[PDB]
Amino acid sequence: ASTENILGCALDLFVKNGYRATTIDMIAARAGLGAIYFYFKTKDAIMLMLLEEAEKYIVDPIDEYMANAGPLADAKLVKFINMQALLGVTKPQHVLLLILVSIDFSGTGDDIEKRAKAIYRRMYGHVEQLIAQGQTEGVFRSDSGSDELASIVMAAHDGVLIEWYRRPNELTGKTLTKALRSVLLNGLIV
Amino acid sequence: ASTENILGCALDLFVKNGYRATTIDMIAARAGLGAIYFYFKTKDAIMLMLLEEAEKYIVDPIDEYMANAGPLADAKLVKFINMQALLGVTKPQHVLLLILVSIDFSGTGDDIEKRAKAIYRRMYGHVEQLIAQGQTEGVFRSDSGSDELASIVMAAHDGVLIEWYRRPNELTGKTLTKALRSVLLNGLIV
Repeated sequence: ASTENILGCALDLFVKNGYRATTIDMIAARAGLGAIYFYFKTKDAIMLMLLEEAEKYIVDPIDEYMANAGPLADAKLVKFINMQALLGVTKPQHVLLLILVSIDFSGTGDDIEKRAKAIYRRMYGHVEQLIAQGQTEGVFRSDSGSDELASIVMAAHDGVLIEWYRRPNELTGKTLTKALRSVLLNGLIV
Repeated sequence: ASTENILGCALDLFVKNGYRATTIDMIAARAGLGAIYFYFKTKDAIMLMLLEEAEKYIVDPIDEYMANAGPLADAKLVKFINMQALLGVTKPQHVLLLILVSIDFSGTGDDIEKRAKAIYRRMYGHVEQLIAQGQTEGVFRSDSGSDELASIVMAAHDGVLIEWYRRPNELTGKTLTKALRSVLLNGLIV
């Protein structure tokens, strides 16, 4: 709990300030603690640990929940969309780390970025598989590759979350979910 | 040109390192220059100036190009999508600033973030208007608000760009454009 307390405060600070601006001193004060160094040697160690939490909450569960959704790929896609929305409400900080730590701009450095890139690819792979299945079933269109279509699904998902970070006083994590689902399934055209 | 040289190098560095890790010393060395301080008093000043460039390249042109696209809203949406793809190929760094400087995680601070948030909203507004027009025309669906649908279009766009930053050796700025257009217009379902 002293450990959870550290991780959660770090996570809040990274999200509000960025990784570079956040310091162990700041995390320690917020967490209510020298103490911090005995749990984690460095700030580094703290982000890496946060990435593992993210993988556990966001990514580890996907294979089973997808397998068990159905009967066809459309129901599975809806399930993925609904699970992501739920994570966006309840664990948005973890989601944001996966989306942004996995690019240079975040300022974490290559070791941390590489771990996030890997976790992202694991998630994406499940989406690409789902799309491919639907194409086999005749549920989803086949005029584009499952790889490209999956990227679109992940891109929309990433953007929606970032948009909450952009305008929290005007929307919630769920505000955009129906529109997201509607567009991904049937598009804008009547 | 000495000014362009500074801005372009700063922009490259911010994108690769993040804003906080980048220093005027680093920008000055890359740019081939005390000199820097006479053009720009601070790093700050440099990002703000980059935000103005971004508004000029990305946002200022939208109203006219949209007005002149047609005849109906579908053609206009395609035009917006194609223009954004083009910016993603040619001025990706500027696009990335608008998407990410407009949230806390980027680490720029409130003044800079607020300017980016404003520029973003201006772009979004044009998209919301386009969607609303299409709804009036009977081209686009009306079971969701034009505000929510517009957010989905912007979200997909933001994510696609970030995905290039994520995996540049596996895709280009254009790789995802057909799939993006296809999904936004007609969705995944056959």
